[PDB]
Amino acid sequence: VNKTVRDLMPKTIMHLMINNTKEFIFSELLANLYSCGDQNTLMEESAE
Amino acid sequence: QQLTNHIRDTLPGLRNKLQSQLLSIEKEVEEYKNFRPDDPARKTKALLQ
Repeated sequence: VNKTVRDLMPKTIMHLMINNTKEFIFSELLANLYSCGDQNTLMEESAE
Repeated sequence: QQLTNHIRDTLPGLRNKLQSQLLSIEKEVEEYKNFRPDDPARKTKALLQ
């Protein structure tokens, strides 16, 4: 039993928590940011 | 009535296939339902992607 738990836990997390996050960053993050209103305020440059 | 009562306890299989197809389309048709011939925001984000 111990071997199986040690084996499946890493694999579970990579599938559900890390790879779903990478796919989010590459595929959707751009659309989520653009879809916010007032892109002018969103992209104001620092005074510096 | 005899035919209707013959497909019961079979429908679950049809429901799973119909639900599976809807899941692979629904993620895409959201753009189509609100499609407009004039949408500079839709065009801009499509360009960036």
